[PDB]
Amino acid sequence: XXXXXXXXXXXEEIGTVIDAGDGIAHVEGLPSV
Amino acid sequence: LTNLADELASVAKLLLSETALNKHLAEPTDDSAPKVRLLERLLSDKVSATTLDLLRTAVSNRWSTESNLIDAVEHTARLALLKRAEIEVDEVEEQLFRFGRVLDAEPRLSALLSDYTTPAEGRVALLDKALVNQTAAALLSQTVGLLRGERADEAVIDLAELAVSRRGEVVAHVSAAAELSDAQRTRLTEV
Amino acid sequence: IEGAIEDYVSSFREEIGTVIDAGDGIAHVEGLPSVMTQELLEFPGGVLGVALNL
Amino acid sequence: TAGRVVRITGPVVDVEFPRGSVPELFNALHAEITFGALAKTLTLEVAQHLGDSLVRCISMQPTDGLVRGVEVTDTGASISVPVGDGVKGHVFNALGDCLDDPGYGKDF
Amino acid sequence: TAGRVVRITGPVVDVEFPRGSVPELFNALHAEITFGALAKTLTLEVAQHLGDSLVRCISMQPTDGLVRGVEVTDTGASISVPVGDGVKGHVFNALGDCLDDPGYGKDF
Repeated sequence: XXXXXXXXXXXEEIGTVIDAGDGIAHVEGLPSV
Repeated sequence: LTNLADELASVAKLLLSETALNKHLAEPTDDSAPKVRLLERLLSDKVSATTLDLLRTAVSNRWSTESNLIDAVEHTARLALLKRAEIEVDEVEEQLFRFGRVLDAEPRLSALLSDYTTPAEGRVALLDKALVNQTAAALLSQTVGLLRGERADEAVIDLAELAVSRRGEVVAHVSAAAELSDAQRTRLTEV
Repeated sequence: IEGAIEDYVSSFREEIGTVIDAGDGIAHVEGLPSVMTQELLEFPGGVLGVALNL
Repeated sequence: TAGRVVRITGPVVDVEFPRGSVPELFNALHAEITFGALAKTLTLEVAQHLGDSLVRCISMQPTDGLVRGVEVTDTGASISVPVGDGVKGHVFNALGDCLDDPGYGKDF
Repeated sequence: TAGRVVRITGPVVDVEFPRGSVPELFNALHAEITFGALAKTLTLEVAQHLGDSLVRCISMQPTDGLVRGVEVTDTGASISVPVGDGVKGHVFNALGDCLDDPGYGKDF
């Protein structure tokens, strides 16, 4: 049941520039980098 | 007591939802009139009288850090639910302790216990389906809902510790190769 | 929720502050909604302070 | 579009803006001093962002006399100066305002 | 059992393990890196414990082209190099692989 529960629980890339300045920047999300 | 617990859960959830109110409500000041005025202006008719008084007292007092202000409501709700359950203590305590131990024994579910950016209620439904005393189940659901990137096994262990600490007894771990006799166990408790 | 924050900001009998830090002639005081850059602050001991930071 | 001052130290001034609109880099902002003896308006320039709709700015005038809660208005343009054929023959300040004959210009 | 990677910077890489699985100091670890043209096998050696089932270590190969979330496997042993009389008259790198013959000296 537990494994079955996990199996049942088991059931397109954009990022946002949080900060920028001085020629550098910080991005969030995007776990495919 | 159940209505008060529900109101406390709702107010804790809404407080956690927004960051600015926590930042502004943690300012260490002696005065309290603006804070209670803001509380009255911000949905003062959605809660009962006693819970409103308790929240007013909690906000009035000076808190060192916003983390304590956030955790105080949850602690109050948990202790209120425990007091309501008491009003069968031994059976509930044993059930909760064995349930926590047996669920922590399984490592796969513990791996799935990680909760961050997950749906707010989806994980609640999945965990309650995957896993009984009514009070224990309600407390478990409340603990699951209110966590934020923290260990669940430590959470259930701390919950059991608080539950046994409300009574006058002190928990003590005992390890032996096999279960002793009932008379021997009672003699050990006497010692 | 923005209106509540705006009203909270705009709401602000005499203002009193409390001392939180000391040592080497530097103090940290909070609780004064009405601030003023480089204002003379009267401490209860008769000494004076100048606000060089905010 | 109304801004609020949150933190000031030295000539550098922090500011916050509503989520909807935040001016870009190098945009002039206008603030005022309500003190009677040192009444003066100040022009600020955007330096960098800090998140949470926060902006860091550098003051063009001495910052003495400022107070929290002062409204901030923007122009949506960079700092502008007058240019023309008849400019030569007069003394100017940093902002471009004339000094020998105050009020001269604003038509080039 | 295996862990994951949470942070990467420079040559130093830190990894996470489940309970009761942290290895002792100076234990070799293998990591897989895949790409269209840059395919290798990263070899790492444990450096220190950061607590909370986190261990920070360094790598013996360039870290270019690595992506977070890739599993890291453990061999539970230290670095080793073959020895014997057959080592004479050959050229080896740090890892012990024979540079002259790719398959030579893998049985001592």
